[PDB]
Amino acid sequence: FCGKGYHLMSFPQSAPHGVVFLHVTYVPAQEKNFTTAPAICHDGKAHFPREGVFVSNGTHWFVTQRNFYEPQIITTDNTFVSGNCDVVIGIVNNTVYDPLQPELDS
Amino acid sequence: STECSNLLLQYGSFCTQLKRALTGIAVEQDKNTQEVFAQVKQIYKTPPI
Amino acid sequence: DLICAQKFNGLTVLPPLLTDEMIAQYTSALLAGTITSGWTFGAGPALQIPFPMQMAYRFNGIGVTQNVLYENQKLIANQFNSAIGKIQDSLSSTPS
Amino acid sequence: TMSLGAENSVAYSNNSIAIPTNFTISVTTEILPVSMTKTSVDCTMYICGD
Ligand SMILES: *[C@@H]1O[C@H](CO)[C@@H](O[C@@H]2O[C@H](CO)[C@@H](O)[C@H](O)[C@H]2NC(C)=O)[C@H](O)[C@H]1NC(C)=O
Ligand SMILES: *[C@@H]1O[C@H](CO)[C@@H](O[C@@H]2O[C@H](CO)[C@@H](O)[C@H](O)[C@H]2NC(C)=O)[C@H](O)[C@H]1NC(C)=O
Ligand SMILES: *[C@@H]1O[C@H](CO)[C@@H](O[C@@H]2O[C@H](CO)[C@@H](O)[C@H](O)[C@H]2NC(C)=O)[C@H](O)[C@H]1NC(C)=O
Ligand SMILES: *[C@@H]1O[C@H](CO)[C@@H](O[C@@H]2O[C@H](CO)[C@@H](O)[C@H](O)[C@H]2NC(C)=O)[C@H](O)[C@H]1NC(C)=O
Ligand SMILES: *[C@@H]1O[C@H](CO)[C@@H](O)[C@H](O)[C@H]1NC(C)=O
Repeated sequence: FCGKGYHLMSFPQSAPHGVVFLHVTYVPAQEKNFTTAPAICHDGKAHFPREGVFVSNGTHWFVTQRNFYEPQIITTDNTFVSGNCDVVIGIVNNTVYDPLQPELDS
Repeated sequence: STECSNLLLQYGSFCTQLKRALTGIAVEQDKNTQEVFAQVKQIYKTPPI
Repeated sequence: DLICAQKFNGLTVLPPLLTDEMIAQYTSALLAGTITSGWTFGAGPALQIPFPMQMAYRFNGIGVTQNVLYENQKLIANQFNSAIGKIQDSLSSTPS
Repeated sequence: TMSLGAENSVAYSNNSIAIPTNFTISVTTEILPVSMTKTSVDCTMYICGD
């Protein structure tokens, strides 16, 4: 509706008998392949991304936002637990870090 | 009939107006089809599996 | 001989610029983009995503969590297939 | 015969995703007519003059 791409803002300009809209949009570029999984199986629990997607660069698993590659460690703060690992099709085994674990460990 | 066309010429540019309006409608229909369906410039194809 | 008489009376039908096969090809390209890439192809380059993950994204769009889609993936696929079959039957069985 | 566009086979698989690593801020133009020329016709003067 407001340009090709994800719309950010628009600027109106007067024209003879008309208006010209300068649509400022966000276009993704320089995409890269990653191995993806619907959920992460840890301790018999299924973890799902709160706002992002699970991606793998070949050896390690990360969670990143869908529209930009920003890999972050899979923790309990960016994932939520719903059910065990027996129901989700394509769930992969990976560790999920706990921020509280070094705190109570030390 | 040539005589009919000669008498028709007295009425002016009615024929040109009707042809121009029909031509505008005819190009408009193609523009409508382009607007509805030709919204991608890449012809994507499904995987064989 | 309706068409012949209409042609013979100085009225000519002009063919559409896009033929039915090309319009079908455009719809096929749109279907391939929306199935293999979701909504990414409409906003830029087509980025591949698995279709269950795409459906999970769409479920998040309407405010339902991803787990609901993943846990009930087979049920959702069966419901979708049944609905598509019902659509074909409904179109084939209704004149209006 | 007119070309609909360039063929682009998307590499769909059940376990691979494509994530953007960069972006382009694109500005595009959309031209929309808003008004026409406002015309008033004196019917008597047009048809009959004086
Ligand atoms: C995927 O990314 C991770 C993190 O960026 C990589 O892990 C690091 O790899 C470098 C060099 O290979 C090592 O020096 C680091 O010690 C690794 N970090 C950890 C926490 O182990 C990983 O190698 C990447 N995978 C591939 C296939 O490139
Ligand atoms: C992910 O981890 C689970 C649990 O460690 C694995 O499930 C076990 O698989 C072994 C070998 O097939 C069986 O002997 C066990 O009985 C399974 N345990 C349970 C609780 O299911 C699973 O195989 C792992 N998946 C992958 C891909 O490595
Ligand atoms: C992701 O990987 C796929 C294949 O693993 C790439 O698709 C190939 O792209 C090349 C060049 O565009 C083609 O010659 C091949 O025919 C493609 N293969 C298939 C199966 O389609 C894809 O380009 C990769 N994505 C990125 C961003 O590099
Ligand atoms: C993302 O893309 C931008 C351009 O769209 C890249 O910026 C360019 O960087 C090179 C080298 O650093 C410069 O020579 C160009 O002049 C830059 N272009 C602009 C418009 O500033 C940027 O490096 C890319 N980032 C990543 C991580 O790929
Ligand atoms: C993905 O498909 C490949 C082959 O098509 C198959 O080996 C694999 O088990 C599939 N994975 C999932 C999660 O469906």
